Amino acid sequence: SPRYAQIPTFMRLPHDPQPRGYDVVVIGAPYDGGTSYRPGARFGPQAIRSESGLIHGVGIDRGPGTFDLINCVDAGDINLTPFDMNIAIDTAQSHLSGLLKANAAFLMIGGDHSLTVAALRAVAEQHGPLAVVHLDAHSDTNPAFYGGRYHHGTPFRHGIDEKLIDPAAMVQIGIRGHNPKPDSLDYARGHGVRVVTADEFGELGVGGTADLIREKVGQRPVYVSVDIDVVDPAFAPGTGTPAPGGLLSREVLALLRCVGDLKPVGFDVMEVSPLYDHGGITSILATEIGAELLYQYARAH
Amino acid sequence: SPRYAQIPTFMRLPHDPQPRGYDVVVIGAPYDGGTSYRPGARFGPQAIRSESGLIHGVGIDRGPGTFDLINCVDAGDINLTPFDMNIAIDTAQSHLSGLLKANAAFLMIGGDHSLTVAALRAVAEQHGPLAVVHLDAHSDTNPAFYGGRYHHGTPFRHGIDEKLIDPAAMVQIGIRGHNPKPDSLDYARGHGVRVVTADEFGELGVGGTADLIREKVGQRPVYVSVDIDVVDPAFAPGTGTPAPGGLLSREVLALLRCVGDLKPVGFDVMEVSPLYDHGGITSILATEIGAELLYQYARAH
Amino acid sequence: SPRYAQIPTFMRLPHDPQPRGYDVVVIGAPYDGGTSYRPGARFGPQAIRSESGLIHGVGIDRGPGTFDLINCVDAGDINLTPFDMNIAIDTAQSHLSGLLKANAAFLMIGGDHSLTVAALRAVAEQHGPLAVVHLDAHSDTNPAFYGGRYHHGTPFRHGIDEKLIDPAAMVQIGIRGHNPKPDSLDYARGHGVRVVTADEFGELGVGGTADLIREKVGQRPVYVSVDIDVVDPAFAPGTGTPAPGGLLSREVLALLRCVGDLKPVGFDVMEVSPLYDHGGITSILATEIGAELLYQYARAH
Amino acid sequence: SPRYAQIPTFMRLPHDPQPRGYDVVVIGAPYDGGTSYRPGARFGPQAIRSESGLIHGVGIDRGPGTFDLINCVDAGDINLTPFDMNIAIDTAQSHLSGLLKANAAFLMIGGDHSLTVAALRAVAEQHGPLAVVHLDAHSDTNPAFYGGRYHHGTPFRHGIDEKLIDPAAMVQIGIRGHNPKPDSLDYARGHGVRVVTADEFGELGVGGTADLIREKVGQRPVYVSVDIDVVDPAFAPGTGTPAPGGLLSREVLALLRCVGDLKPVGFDVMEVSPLYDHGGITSILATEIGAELLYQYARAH
Amino acid sequence: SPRYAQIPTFMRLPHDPQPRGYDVVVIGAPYDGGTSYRPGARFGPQAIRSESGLIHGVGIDRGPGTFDLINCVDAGDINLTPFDMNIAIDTAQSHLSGLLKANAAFLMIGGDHSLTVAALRAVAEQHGPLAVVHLDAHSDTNPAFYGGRYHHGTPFRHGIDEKLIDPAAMVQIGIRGHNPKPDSLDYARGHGVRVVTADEFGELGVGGTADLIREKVGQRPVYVSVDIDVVDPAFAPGTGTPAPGGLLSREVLALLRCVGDLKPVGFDVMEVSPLYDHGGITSILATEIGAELLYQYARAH
Amino acid sequence: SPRYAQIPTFMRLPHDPQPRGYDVVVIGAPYDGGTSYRPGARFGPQAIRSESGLIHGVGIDRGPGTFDLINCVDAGDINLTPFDMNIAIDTAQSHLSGLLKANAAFLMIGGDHSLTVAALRAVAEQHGPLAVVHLDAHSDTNPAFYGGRYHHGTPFRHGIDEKLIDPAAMVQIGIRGHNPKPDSLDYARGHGVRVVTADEFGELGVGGTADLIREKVGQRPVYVSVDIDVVDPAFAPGTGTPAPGGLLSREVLALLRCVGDLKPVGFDVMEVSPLYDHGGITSILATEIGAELLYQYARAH
Ligand SMILES: [Mn+2]
Ligand SMILES: [Mn+2]
Ligand SMILES: [Mn+2]
Ligand SMILES: [Mn+2]
Ligand SMILES: [Mn+2]
Ligand SMILES: [Mn+2]
Ligand SMILES: [Mn+2]
Ligand SMILES: [Mn+2]
Ligand SMILES: [Mn+2]
Ligand SMILES: [Mn+2]
Ligand SMILES: [Mn+2]
Ligand SMILES: [Mn+2]
Repeated sequence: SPRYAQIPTFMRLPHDPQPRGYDVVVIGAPYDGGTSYRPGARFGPQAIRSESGLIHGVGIDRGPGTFDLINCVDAGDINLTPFDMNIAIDTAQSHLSGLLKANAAFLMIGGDHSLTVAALRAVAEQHGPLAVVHLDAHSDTNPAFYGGRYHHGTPFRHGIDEKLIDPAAMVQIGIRGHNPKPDSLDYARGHGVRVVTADEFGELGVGGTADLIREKVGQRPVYVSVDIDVVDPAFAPGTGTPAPGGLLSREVLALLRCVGDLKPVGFDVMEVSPLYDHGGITSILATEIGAELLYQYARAH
Repeated sequence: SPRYAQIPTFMRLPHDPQPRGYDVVVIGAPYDGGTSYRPGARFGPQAIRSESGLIHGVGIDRGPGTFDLINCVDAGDINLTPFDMNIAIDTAQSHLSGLLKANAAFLMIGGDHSLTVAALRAVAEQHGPLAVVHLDAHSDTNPAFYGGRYHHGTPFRHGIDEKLIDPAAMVQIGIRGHNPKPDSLDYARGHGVRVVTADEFGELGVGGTADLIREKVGQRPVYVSVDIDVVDPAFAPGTGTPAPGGLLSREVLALLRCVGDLKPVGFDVMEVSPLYDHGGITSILATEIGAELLYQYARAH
Repeated sequence: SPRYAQIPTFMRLPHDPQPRGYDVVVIGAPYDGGTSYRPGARFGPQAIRSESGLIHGVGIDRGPGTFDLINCVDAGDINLTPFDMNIAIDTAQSHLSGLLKANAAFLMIGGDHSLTVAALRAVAEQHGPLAVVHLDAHSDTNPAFYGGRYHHGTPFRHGIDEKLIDPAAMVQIGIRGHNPKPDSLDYARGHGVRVVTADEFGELGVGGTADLIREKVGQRPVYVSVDIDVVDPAFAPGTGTPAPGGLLSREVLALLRCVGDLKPVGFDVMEVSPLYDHGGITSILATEIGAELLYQYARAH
Repeated sequence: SPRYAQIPTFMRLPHDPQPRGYDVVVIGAPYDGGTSYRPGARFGPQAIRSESGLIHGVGIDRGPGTFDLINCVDAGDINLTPFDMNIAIDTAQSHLSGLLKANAAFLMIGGDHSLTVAALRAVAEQHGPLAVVHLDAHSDTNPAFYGGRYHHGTPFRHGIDEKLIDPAAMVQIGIRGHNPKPDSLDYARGHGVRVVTADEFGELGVGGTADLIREKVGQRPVYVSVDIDVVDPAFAPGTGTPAPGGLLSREVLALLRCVGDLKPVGFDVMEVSPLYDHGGITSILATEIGAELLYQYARAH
Repeated sequence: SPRYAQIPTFMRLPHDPQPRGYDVVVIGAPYDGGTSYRPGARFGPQAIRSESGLIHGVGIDRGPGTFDLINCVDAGDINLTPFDMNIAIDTAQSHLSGLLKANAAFLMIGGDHSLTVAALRAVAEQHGPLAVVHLDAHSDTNPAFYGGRYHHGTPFRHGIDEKLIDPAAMVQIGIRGHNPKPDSLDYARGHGVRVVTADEFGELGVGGTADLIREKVGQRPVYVSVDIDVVDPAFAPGTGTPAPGGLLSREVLALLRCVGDLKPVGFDVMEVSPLYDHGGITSILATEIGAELLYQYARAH
Repeated sequence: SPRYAQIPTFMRLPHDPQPRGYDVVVIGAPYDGGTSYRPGARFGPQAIRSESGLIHGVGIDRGPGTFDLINCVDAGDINLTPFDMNIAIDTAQSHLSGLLKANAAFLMIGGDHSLTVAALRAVAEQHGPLAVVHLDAHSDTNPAFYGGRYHHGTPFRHGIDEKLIDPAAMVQIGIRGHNPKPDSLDYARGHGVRVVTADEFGELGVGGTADLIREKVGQRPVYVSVDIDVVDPAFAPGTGTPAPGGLLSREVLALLRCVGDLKPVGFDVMEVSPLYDHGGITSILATEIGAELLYQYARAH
């Protein structure tokens, strides 16, 4: 049976709009109301599902395969309105919380990074202050404002302010490019957030960074949020705010292997904007990233 | 609830892999093993479903809307192998026949036009020799050959040879471009098939051609097969064998309105090849064509 | 001096962010917060300006050329936020009103059609109830709702409700496809709006429709709003909600010639979404449409 | 044998870099040194050859097929430098003249329209003042200037000035858009050139225009020059200077049928710029146009 | 003479459909009947030839240039049917064997990787059991099946089973992603095939892997088969089954330098699918890879 | 205020066609008359400006931000004719010299690399023989010829011949691929130019190469010329002559940091050809490169 046949689900997992009893639920968040530049992330879930036919759960020289170790399912998407930022975030929180009431954790395949604040609220409600591993070209700890409380640059600002995240246990890797202001990282650092710029990542290497993550996160429940623009635009051209000089696909995938040494309670892959993608390579990468996280979840439990 | 949200089905119809009791079942045939030039029609069903979110059943100044008049469903796709032409055609016939055992008719959204021979066999088995309305830039009545019994240029040749079609009640509109040989249409015409070239269509007009169809088809059970390349490449660039100087989108959609004055027992929309499409306009058109046929089915019954 | 050289302005007109004393000001509205399906119209103004280098004011066998008859300028764009629908509409109204305080009229090159409610408010404030010529594939007279008061399907609903438009003097041409509900046009018609579907347009022809417009509009001050999706997706693939079976580019351009026989007090060209465009043909067409309106403005005065 | 197999030649004709004894030689002119806006026409010959696999010489209900009536061949390309306008034009003239020394006529598949002056010089040298049928969205009778003697807007200006063309026997169809100056057509008309704008073409129709051509050309040796941008950008997006509101593909192809009633001594299809093409539909159309001209040549002799 | 001028051949080499006496013949295999996901590799030969204009034989600081050291030619393509897998493979074998009867070796630029079994049969027939250097993201040693004996995942399975390859002298580099089953590599390894995953390649480095190849291949006649998907999708997006986290272009090109220390008797570059390519960079890379192999052939002899 | 709003200028800097008193003026050179293969670089300035909205002057953990340290402005473009190579180069020289008469230095965002000879003449006229840091995949020190005195392969040949450059103080990094002749680098090396091939760059590393630059350039006034094709086609597909196996985006950006330790008197970023770009990633990279140079200029002064 061809992998491009049949209605597309993430990695061809079974479909269940009202999942109950699974370890990890894959949930789509087709929304880009938080994008400040290029929109289009609302089609991310659809594109990612479409290309995921090429990725299975069986790695290489790994065990029996992710899906034989844990029970996963594709719960469809959250009905997020494209007309009201505040309403969409609340709907997201509500939906994500609902999932956690009957399932261990979820993997959000979405639109812009702003939606992560909803995930953090839902996950923190069930585990308490969370440790965070954030892969992004941008810090996403910028101030909100009137008529723009949830732009995709505020997710982790809210997380820290709302005590959803324990800054002393948060590490963001890949920061590069330009800050909106010269003292934009003072906030995150002042709160104890460990910032690893793309430059330092190059000095530390994958192993070095992996050790740093393990040391800063420990065994606290951790949320892994991945902004697709963390990798260089060459590997992920389909995104809203590309930033030249990013990580290689293999570097990111290799790094994520350390997640298996932690206690992940949730993750997401955001900012995929299909329209700007070339040959669907961004969606395919996004899929591979999701697959690696799902497998690491299994290894960790 | 946004139309781009949730797993995509044709026109967002309910999904049921084993449909029973419906008037018309939408079935995908993701296969391009019959394409002689550009492949890719295997992704047609997926692309068409994806863009169909923009098309509803409620026309304009029409009745209550197609889906309140008849019961339709998206039965997913036929598992067609991309490795063996003969096996795929048989699988298609078997699957399509299965659908007719518990449902009135089907609408095949597929890959290349070769698959239509399987539909004709399935439909003819339940209604006897069929009347045919074929929209295509090519006659598709060419000879088969060893190692290529079912290339997309043979569907209606088999239909006539196998007595699945009553040539005296077959009309193909839109023929233009180039025949493989100077006497290529002698076969169809010798059998009594009415050929209306794109040129003559221009002289007859939509109404004139509609009258011709009604007169040649009468009230016999009719199968309506539409090759997307019937319209000019400008309106449908996403197809395997484009042919300049074709019909306008509106001309084809207007023409299909006459189907409501007949007794349709099945139809298909083939040759959509997404990779060559621009802005998804081909898939969107293909969707609109399917919607018009579904509505005409309702009007006819 | 090459037309692709120098910072791009609409039709290479002079730039003046705070214009005063001109006949017609070209103003960009880079916003798509009202789009219900495909976003991207926020880049419309930029793309349209970019490709406008190919279009001059000198027609063919026309007079001395549009720009020697009237004084026009490119006023840049309105700073429209992508984070709040209500705030963007108010900012648009305010900015457009500002322009009318020192200039005769404006030509809004924008994002989604929802922004037209802001233009109608600004224009109506200076001329009173307006006559309207609306070219669109959709009526855009649908009900608003909580958390979505200004989706691009509500502009003319608000116009009528707010008494900004005199329905008895409004004509919309090109309607086709699907209404959200079977009784969706009852509203517009009940108010006396003349609806000319793409089908009727075909029967009436350009001349017939032009006479109808002149008769229904008279000499009342008229606002001409053009949704790029009025033309078939083949001619304008770069738009948010394509609708197959639309008008030909030449048909729309020819029709707009009748504007010179009226008293235009404003116009706009909306819904151009560059990302879905092919070869920039949509932006080029949008430019030509704007040029024709500017010229007709001159002819009318 | 698949049509996409083997090194590509125009319509899969035999290849012969030094042809002798043929009726019509297909020659490529990969050059865009004359383009004033979008470059890229230098790849036109290559793209056109590539897609020509879909077009044969056997029409529909026509005779035995073009290639059984006349002997044609693909002579490869003229080595045209992209660094010097004047040198390229001379090289073109020299090469084209060489072809005519041993073959009846040629079909130039090229780059920008400026190259036609070289063809006119070569053909006029063997037949004397020529009658001309020019299909273009622009008159191409603009003044040359220092450092730009051969921009693609000067071909027919030179033709008339150099007495290569008999203006009283020249007809250009499709003119639309914008003239560089309000009295830009005075030159052509003053010389007796019959200008049929896209607008008038609509009034005259294909038949009416065909009669006009026959009447104005008579039996004088005629050169048929076709600028691909004569058709609307929707049908030919792959060109340097698109002009909205153009002819339909079928209109142009139908019109060219009248060439068979004349005495054609040469023709060309110019301005195809592949990079801006969508789905290769422009190259495919260009191919079909060349095929129709080749067939009409045969019919005329 | 511009490199984009004249009918395109691989690296602008002379053309000869029936070559005799050359060292290396470049032969195209326009076929994708073995692709299991995205088709399109049938256009690989054409696209690769088209872009090869940018690559010459003269390296940098290398000797006199590849083409002055050995005699190469472009033999056109093998007429491979797109309708029957088994017939195409036999035709390929027959054609490739024919070439070896009068020429030293060949470089197959093709479609999907399944075609390599035909090359292995032809080469093994003249040299006996072969040593193999296989660059691919997938092992291609999967089981065949009824109605799919030659899908692109079976080439090296057949090679070993048919004794065309000496597994103890086979090395495949770049394996990554997902195996169809958790014990999928047991077969290759059980036969003594050295598998170097993309991960291990990173540890070994180019030099380390080069030493490993030299040691495992020795001086036995070796066939070098390169699947374009061995490099990360960012460098080669135009392929049927992309696999994130692949090698860098420079890594692969640098690695291939070790071929000059072996005794190459044949090579191929497969899976290039132009439709999914961006800016032709995949075809350009494929060309550069072919050039490096040709040069290494010369160095080795 | 959205960054995609308002007429686009490089990095949203103020616009001033006749700048006076600034430290660095950003000037566009929309010209590709020197391209030998793919044209299109004439749209480079426009595309780069368009995407530059994403890049600010405020780096990360850097000082107050580039634009608070120095005064920069976007001077628009040089009116370069696309019809005459020699005239365009002279116009460029004249315009660039004019800028230097009232501003410290300029950053040329242009078309093909041939234009750099004009910049070198203008800069050398005010500083004397210049030291040069050239990043390119090609040496660009090839011989000129009649009818092609300024093809993009001659810039640095002229620079040395005309004594505008002090070869003993010139370093070009990234050379790879193919030389037109086996002894093509003898010229540059014979003059004392330090050539660092992409291969050697890999051995030296960023730091090693940075030291080499500092040592070979010293404190002499230096011109930094960057050909976008220096990075692998994966990172910069939008260019005229791609060369596989190039540098990573981060490698080039990191390397340019050493410019701050020198005395830069001018720089340029050339060969960006938008049409071949994917997701605008080439233009975005080009922007980032320009930003880094501007910042390093500030650091150096
Ligand atoms: Mn983010
Ligand atoms: Mn980010
Ligand atoms: Mn067909
Ligand atoms: Mn067809
Ligand atoms: Mn609208
Ligand atoms: Mn609309
Ligand atoms: Mn022309
Ligand atoms: Mn023209
Ligand atoms: Mn393979
Ligand atoms: Mn592979
Ligand atoms: Mn260069
Ligand atoms: Mn270069």
